[PDB]
Amino acid sequence: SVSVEFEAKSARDGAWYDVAAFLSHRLFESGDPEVRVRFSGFGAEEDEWINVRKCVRQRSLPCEATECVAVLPGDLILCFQEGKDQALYYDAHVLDAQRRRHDVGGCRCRFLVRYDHDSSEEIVPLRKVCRRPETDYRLQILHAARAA
Amino acid sequence: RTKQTARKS
Ligand SMILES: [Zn+2]
Repeated sequence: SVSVEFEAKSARDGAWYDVAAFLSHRLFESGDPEVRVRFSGFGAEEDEWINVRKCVRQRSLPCEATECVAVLPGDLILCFQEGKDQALYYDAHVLDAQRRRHDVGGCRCRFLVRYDHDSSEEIVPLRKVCRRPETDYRLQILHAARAA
Repeated sequence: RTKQTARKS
């Protein structure tokens, strides 16, 4: 079996959060079903009705040190925007990558990213980057290139 | 694996 986990976008801030549970559903004649979500590590008061098609998706993957090669210019990623009054995961696109040899601490690469919601730009390390799960494909391809 | 802890507002 392979586990499938989800993240949901909050209407409060436009950031994405891990989903702990789906509590209820509601339907409209106009379409676009909504689901009531309990967010991981937040509890009942933060519960939200979420557009299933638009704002629920398979969870983004925090990157392993070796997986920086699957983070490419042009990609949408889920990026940790760490400020002083808030620190939240936002969609961003990778503009450029500065790839450097790894050391004892792992990946030393740096990524220039542009957040989708405000067009602001930031240089971030791999530890702030979450991969969309389909990029597993890339890694799989790479894995097939190894020696038997 | 594990995400960083979000802090709202
Ligand atoms: Zn790297």
